[PDB]
Amino acid sequence: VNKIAQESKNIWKLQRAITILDTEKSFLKCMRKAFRSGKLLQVGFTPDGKDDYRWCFRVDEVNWTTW
Amino acid sequence: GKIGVLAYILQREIHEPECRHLSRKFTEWAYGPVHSSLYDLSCIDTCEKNSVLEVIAYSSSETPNRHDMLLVEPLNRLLQ
Amino acid sequence: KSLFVDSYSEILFFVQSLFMLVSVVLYFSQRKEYVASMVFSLAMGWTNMLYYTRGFQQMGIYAVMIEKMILRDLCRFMF
Amino acid sequence: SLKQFVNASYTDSYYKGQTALHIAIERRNMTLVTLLVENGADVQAAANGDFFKKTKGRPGFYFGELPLSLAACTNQLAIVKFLLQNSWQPADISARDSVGNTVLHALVEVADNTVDNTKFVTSMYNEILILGAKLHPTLKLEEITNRKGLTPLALAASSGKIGVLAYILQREIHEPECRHLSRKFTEWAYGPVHSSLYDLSCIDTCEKNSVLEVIAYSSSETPNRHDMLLVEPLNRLLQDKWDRFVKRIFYFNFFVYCLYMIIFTAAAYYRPVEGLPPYKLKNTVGDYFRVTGEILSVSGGVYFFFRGIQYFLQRRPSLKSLFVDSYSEILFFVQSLFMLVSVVLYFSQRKEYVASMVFSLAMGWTNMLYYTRGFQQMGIYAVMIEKMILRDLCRFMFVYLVFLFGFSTAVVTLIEDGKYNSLYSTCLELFKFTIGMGDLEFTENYDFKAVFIILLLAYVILTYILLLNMLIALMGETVNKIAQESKNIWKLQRAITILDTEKSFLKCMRKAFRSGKLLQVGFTPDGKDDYRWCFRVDEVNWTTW
Amino acid sequence: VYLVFLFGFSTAVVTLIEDGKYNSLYSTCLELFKFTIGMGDLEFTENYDFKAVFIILLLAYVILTYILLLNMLIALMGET
Ligand SMILES: CCCCCCCCCCCCC(=O)O[C@@H](COC(=O)CCC)COP(=O)(O)O[C@H]1[C@H](O)[C@@H](O)[C@@H](O)[C@@H](O)[C@@H]1O
Ligand SMILES: CCCCCCCCCCCCC(=O)O[C@@H](COC(=O)CCC)COP(=O)(O)O[C@H]1[C@H](O)[C@@H](O)[C@@H](O)[C@@H](O)[C@@H]1O
Ligand SMILES: CCCCCCCCCCCCCCCC(=O)O[C@H](COC(=O)CCCCCC)COP(=O)(O)OCCN
Ligand SMILES: CCCCCCCCCCCCCCCC(=O)O[C@H](COC(=O)CCCCCC)COP(=O)(O)OCCN
Repeated sequence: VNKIAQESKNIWKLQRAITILDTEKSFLKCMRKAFRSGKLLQVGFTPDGKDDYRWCFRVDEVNWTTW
Repeated sequence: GKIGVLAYILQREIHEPECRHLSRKFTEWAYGPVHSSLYDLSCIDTCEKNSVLEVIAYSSSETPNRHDMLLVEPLNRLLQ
Repeated sequence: KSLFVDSYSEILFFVQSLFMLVSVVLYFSQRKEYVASMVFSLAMGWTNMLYYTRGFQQMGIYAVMIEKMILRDLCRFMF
Repeated sequence: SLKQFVNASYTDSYYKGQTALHIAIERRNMTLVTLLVENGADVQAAANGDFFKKTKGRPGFYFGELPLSLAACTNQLAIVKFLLQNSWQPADISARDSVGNTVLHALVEVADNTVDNTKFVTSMYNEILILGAKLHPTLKLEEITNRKGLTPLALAASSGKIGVLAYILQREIHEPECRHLSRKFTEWAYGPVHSSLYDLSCIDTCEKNSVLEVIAYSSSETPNRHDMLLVEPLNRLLQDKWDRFVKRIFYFNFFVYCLYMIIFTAAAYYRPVEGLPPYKLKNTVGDYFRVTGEILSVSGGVYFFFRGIQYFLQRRPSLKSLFVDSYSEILFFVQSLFMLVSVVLYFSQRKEYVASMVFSLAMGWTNMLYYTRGFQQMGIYAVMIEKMILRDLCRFMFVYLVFLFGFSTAVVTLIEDGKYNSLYSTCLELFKFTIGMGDLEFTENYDFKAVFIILLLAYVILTYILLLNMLIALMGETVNKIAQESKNIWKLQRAITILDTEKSFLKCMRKAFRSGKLLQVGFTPDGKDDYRWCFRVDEVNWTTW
Repeated sequence: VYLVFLFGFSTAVVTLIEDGKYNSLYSTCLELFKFTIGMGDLEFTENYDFKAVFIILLLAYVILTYILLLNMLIALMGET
């Protein structure tokens, strides 16, 4: 028990991930709302003149260095 | 199970003209200490065949770092 | 090989169902031995409740620790 | 005209009030700030849109809504100085935002107890205090309260900003015309010895938000509530209060409760066995003692009942904090409830009062462990017992009770037309395995003996061999990780007892106010002399002669 | 701590017991002590009413001393 703390947490998170994937793969209702994170414009300038929307996921961060 | 390369790719940010589009992590806004990042999520959440989440989760148990790979930032936050 | 060293929960739920179906077959075969099958399913049915300790972090990690104790320490001890 | 142009600001409800000065400061552009101030920018424009509020469920950044507070909270000292002491439009250092937070309240709010953040927040706090002294010597910034009535110190204590609190309480400013801003002073120093003095204003006592009351009666969601009492003056001060005043009263309370529990035990032990209560009082010595004991027991029950209600009404826990914290109040209250229900059943002519009474009696004795606080080693031990119950016993009991019930149902299903043949009897019979009394052949009223023995061996291997030994292992892991946490929790418990005894005090005594009123500097900004009720701490240092 | 718990539950049990063989602090104290050494009877008497109350008390004692306190003692010795 002293040596499997982090290993146990990681295995639990993998078990929960498997549960999440199985739930979304079953879904029993043809629901599209399972597709999360929203479709945002990243650069708007690909190599050509087109704009790129890429379904990004937002993560807010705080840092008190590198102003 | 190449966790180093996976960690590199998923949060790749390329700061130069005509190579920004190769990034997978972007900064949308930053006010003061606060700043909001955007992770690409193409071929992570869903794709044709080999989603990163499906490939990790359904790995064959001989993969070296299969338990550790979900700690790579966007994947853990996305699963939560 | 991944069928046994991995996915214990799938095996356990499947084996519970196998005990149930063998119980049904014995029941309509006019054998009292269906009871022997049924109770095994019943016992397994309750221990499989631990599958749902995932979804709660503390109990989930606790259940993983139980699994690892079984597979390592209890096995060596029992030999 | 230019004043309307330069002071143009957003009107939408999200970025409301933001103007070019806010953007100039946010961008760390000194030139733009200077230019905007030159042209009549309003240095008091309040940015009060939803983006500039706490708003835990949305992104944002609270900084106190003012340009001075923005400059301070972004670690830009030069802009802070410029805004405070420019020629065209100096900023109002005492200004308050819509919440009532001044610049110092804002600096406390942006604290988050990381090392770099704590460093810059305390540095900016000190610089702002120095500047306020130089610009407004008669102004006492730290006494300004926000709309909740909290000063920056009380806000730091209630919010769990341990870094800022630790800075404030032992703040020492070595320069002329800013000495009075100190809260730690060095009185005399002979050799390596020197005797420092801590302020104790608004720590030991004040109108509303004493630091000790704020920390001790915190709402259990505060991040560092166990840790904040380790800040130097507070730990020494609580030890002083204990030793001088509270130890004797607490021992007296423990003695009285012990007498009450002895009397209750004696009265309950000699209860009469005739049917149909209440019982006629016999004209003999023993029965007079018995009924006196009954009255005293019920009196104590009513006592604890009303003290529990008083606790609830005074604190008003929000129905989740009511249960996850203050276990001792709940336990003593439940004891009193069992006593009162026993009284009702006694005078309702029901024998069930015995069932109530014994429960109270049992709880009463376990509640004696409440008094293990006030003794160091037993207090730590009781805290560890609490944490073992709350973590490891609870998780084990969930898993164990699932296994017990599952195998009990399997076994009782296999059994047919026997003595046991009931869920209760088989549950108890499998429970006996846990206490090392399992029969393993307790019945034969089945068919398929091999199934019965396989079930029992599986149950024993899963619960007795695996789960109990695993519980011992997990408790061993836990006790290794809660040493310091146990010390801090016990210190908080004793602090709670100290504050409760001082608030009760039963004699209108003023000696509870410790530390003595010393002339600290004798030179405030004006010619008056400052007496501060300081607390003396002697220290010895063999460096820095 | 153990002796506080032992005496408290002993007095509760002997109060609940009425006109029996045990019906005394000494006998009931010893009979609850037998739980500590793995010999607790757990139905050692019936000379009461409210068997639910009796068994609730004994299970509370068993949980608090046998399952909690002794195992906690082993953990503490490991720490020491
Ligand atoms: C008659 C009565 C018989 C009952 C006997 C059994 C009692 C316990 C029953 C508890 C039921 C819990 C459960 O359902 O199984 C537990 C483990 O149970 C055992 O250890 C049985 C040992 C034999 C976890 O199962 P899981 O599939 O999640 O395993 C993880 C994978 O997910 C993941 O991908 C990784 O590969 C990881 O390495 C895997 O571990
Ligand atoms: C039939 C028989 C039933 C008897 C059941 C009960 C047995 C225990 C008997 C032991 C008596 C000890 C006691 O009287 O209570 C103990 C807690 O016992 C339990 O945990 C019972 C769990 C359920 C201390 O309670 P305390 O008020 O100090 O709580 C702390 C706060 O004060 C502090 O501010 C902090 O917020 C901290 O987080 C809190 O923990
Ligand atoms: C870790 C602690 C474990 C506790 C184990 C139980 C012992 C604690 C009992 C203390 C409670 C009060 C004892 C009162 C003594 C008493 O008055 O009981 C006397 C017996 O005297 C003695 O054996 C002295 C016992 C010596 C005490 C050694 C610590 C006779 O009552 P009997 O029912 O036995 O005789 C009835 C015959 N018809
Ligand atoms: C740590 C877990 C250990 C488990 C210990 C065993 C108790 C678990 C029992 C749960 C199963 C459900 C019991 C159903 C109650 C019931 O209906 O049975 C009642 C008895 O009720 C009770 O004593 C309540 C017990 C108090 C509940 C304390 C948790 C009377 O049936 P008898 O066989 O005794 O009498 C028949 C004589 N002709």
